[PDB]
Amino acid sequence: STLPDLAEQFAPPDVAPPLLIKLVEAIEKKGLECSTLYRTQSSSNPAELRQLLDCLDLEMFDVHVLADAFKRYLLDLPNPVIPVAVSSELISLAPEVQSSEEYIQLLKKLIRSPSIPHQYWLTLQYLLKHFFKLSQTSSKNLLNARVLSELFSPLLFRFPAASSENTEHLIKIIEILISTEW
Amino acid sequence: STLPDLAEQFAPPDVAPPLLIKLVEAIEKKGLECSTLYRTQSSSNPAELRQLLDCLDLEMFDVHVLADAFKRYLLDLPNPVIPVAVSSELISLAPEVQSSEEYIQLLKKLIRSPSIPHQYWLTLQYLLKHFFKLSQTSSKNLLNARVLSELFSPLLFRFPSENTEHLIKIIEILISTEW
Repeated sequence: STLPDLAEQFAPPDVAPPLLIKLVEAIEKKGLECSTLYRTQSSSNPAELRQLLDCLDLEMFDVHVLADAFKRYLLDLPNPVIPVAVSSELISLAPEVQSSEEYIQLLKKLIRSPSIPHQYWLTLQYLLKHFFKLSQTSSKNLLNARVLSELFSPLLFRFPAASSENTEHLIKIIEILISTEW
Repeated sequence: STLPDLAEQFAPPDVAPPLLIKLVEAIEKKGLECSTLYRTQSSSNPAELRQLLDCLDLEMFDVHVLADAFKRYLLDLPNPVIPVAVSSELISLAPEVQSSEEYIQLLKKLIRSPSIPHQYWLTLQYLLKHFFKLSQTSSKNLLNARVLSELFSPLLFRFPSENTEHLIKIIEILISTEW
């Protein structure tokens, strides 16, 4: 709620918000092989999770609380990781643009826009690297790139839009961007 | 011009872009009493000045080159220190609003908007503090708040006159009241 804009939480040469780095690193240390990571609700309500995003070493918390605070963080950003300026344009694309490569090309062009601080694209890259690392231990945590896209795309885009071949295309590019991180 | 956005050059808790801090501190050390500071074209062309901003100690440079790089920096920012949305609103209120105190109240409200990264207001505050320090030795450098406003308002607002006079007056007053 009081979470500052991504552009105010860090700046190059740093690669991601320091709070998001703590969350991701704690979650990867404690939950990389957890087969319900990001798929089960913890006991804590949003007000308790928000308390966590201010105050301690995060490795001290239950991994399912960290996973919920991670989702809480993405929801409480004043503007989503993928700004609506970008989402609005991607949703407007015609059926004749069928190439996932084209959607990805446009996402990168728009999000790298000078009207959008570089921090947004940097944060997304950091998240994609996290999702890719999780998908590499899928034999144990059961997380592939597509499931991760379906779980987190609504948090990254924060867009209420009726499910179309457009919304399916947003989910698909996130899927592709996770798979092709390395 | 590869100069990054103000919001990409630093973030809280830092108070201003590190490159702008280096420029300001060097200029204040070498030119605080210079009767022509910021009013003389130096020898260098824009490409040479950009080399200096795309990088070792700035005190090694001629003060008139530093002053030109300072202006070059403000000109090369992808977005001006005072965003165009803010300038556009202040200009459209020009005939109907005549009060200086109201314009100042509005500039602060608009630039502090949540849609505008905090770095812009922080940079403007840093610049105003520099301009005020210069005006304290105006008897020697001839830079008072009015002259400083006329020189730098077009760079801060990025406007090539008439509706502008209210903008210039805002900066003048903001320089004067740094306390």
